[PDB]
Amino acid sequence: EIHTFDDIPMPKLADPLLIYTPANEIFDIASCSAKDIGFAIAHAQIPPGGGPMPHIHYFINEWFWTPEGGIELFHSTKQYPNMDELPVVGGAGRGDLYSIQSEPKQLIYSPNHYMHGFVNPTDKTLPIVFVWMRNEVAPDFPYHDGGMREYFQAVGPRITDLNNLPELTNAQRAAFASEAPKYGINQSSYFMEYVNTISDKLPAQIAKLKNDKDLERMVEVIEAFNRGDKSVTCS
Amino acid sequence: EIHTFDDIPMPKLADPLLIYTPANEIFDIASCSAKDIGFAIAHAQIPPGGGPMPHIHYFINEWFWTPEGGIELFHSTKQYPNMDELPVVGGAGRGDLYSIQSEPKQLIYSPNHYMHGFVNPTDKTLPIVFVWMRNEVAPDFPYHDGGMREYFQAVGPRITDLNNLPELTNAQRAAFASEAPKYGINQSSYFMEYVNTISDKLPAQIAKLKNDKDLERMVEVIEAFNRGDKSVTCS
Ligand SMILES: [Cl-]
Ligand SMILES: [Cl-]
Ligand SMILES: [Cu+2]
Ligand SMILES: [Cu+2]
Ligand SMILES: [Cu+2]
Ligand SMILES: [Cu+2]
Repeated sequence: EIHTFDDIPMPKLADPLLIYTPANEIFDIASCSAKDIGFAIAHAQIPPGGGPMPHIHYFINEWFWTPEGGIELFHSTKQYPNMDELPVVGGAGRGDLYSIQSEPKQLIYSPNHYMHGFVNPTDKTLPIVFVWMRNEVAPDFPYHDGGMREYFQAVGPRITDLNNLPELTNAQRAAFASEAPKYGINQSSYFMEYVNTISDKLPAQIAKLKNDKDLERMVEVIEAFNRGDKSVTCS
Repeated sequence: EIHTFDDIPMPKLADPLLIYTPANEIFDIASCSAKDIGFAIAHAQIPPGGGPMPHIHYFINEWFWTPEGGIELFHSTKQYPNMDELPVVGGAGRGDLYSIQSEPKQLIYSPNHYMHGFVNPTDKTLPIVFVWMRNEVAPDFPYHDGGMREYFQAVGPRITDLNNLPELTNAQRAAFASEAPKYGINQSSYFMEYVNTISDKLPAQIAKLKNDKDLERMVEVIEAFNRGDKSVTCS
């Protein structure tokens, strides 16, 4: 059974940060913080075939929200609490992944240390929204968001015109993987690097992952920011 | 149980055709024909992470020979006899793949219509040898080999210096997928395009695939060519 969510609004910044990530994702991204919480959020468009290779977070917890479904996510049952141990053939070993064919407005919650990724397997561009919440061990980044917006900003070209995207380069793709550990991500550079099997039978243990409480709080922050409330910041 | 083979020699051409394929493979490639048979052969080096996305052949039967193992192959049980039907989410449906952790000198045989691919999942460059034999429905290509050398030559940059490789480009990667049908290949442009599941339990039906008779014949052709025999041609 799926977990759903009705609305995750976007912080409306004066000059929107639009980034074409080296995973082939069109991001409208921002960071927000409040006294109690810090996070990055992106409303994204995923072209056919787009999406990041399997990766693991150490500084954030992630939410995926798929307003139109279509997106296929991949998720482990196994957790990788040690950033020093890559799940690779020569070391800690590659992991098993389970796929999720997302449904309209499905909300998927993925705590730090789980391996995940996703792809647009369809022939049309699909929307997706991410929230990356700063966890309790994350270092303080300039935007106090746990590091994710700084990551994308550092590795992906900035977009001017959505109808004339930057050409992603080899260096950008390599940097997307190699710069990732400084932002608390172990990011694979090809699909099967960290991967042993992909299975379509979803374990209940993954399906049940949920953190609505933190998400509703961050929505409050976003909506307050959009109302002009000065006790929160988004930029 | 694995099928092994001791030696697949390379046709020694005056000026070797070295191609850096857009799948990140370093090819030393040639075509050979004789009265009875026609084929392309490549001795290749696969950098970490290199290898083609899942694809299906219509003009050739393929052999993979892994002198040092390490290479991980992916192979279906299902066959796709209709080139007009792509195994995609909007159409004929994505297929199940089974992985093979190759062993030194293992020989894997893959008849037309099967879906396959492979990757170097290790942190070192690994050798691999391919033979693509012209089947009975293949159109006549300029080298009478069933189309594969013409394909790689058309879509991949030619190498000058193995220590200073060409930079693969976006257009080359796109062309590797989009030009493929003219060479009798349905080639996916990302790993999960044609793929539903990847499983590590190999069905006996795939393991048993074998065509040593045709391979030994093509080795004869190669060895004759290298002895200067004029009744066969390699170039
Ligand atoms: Cl492994
Ligand atoms: Cl499907
Ligand atoms: Cu629920
Ligand atoms: Cu993530
Ligand atoms: Cu055998
Ligand atoms: Cu092939």
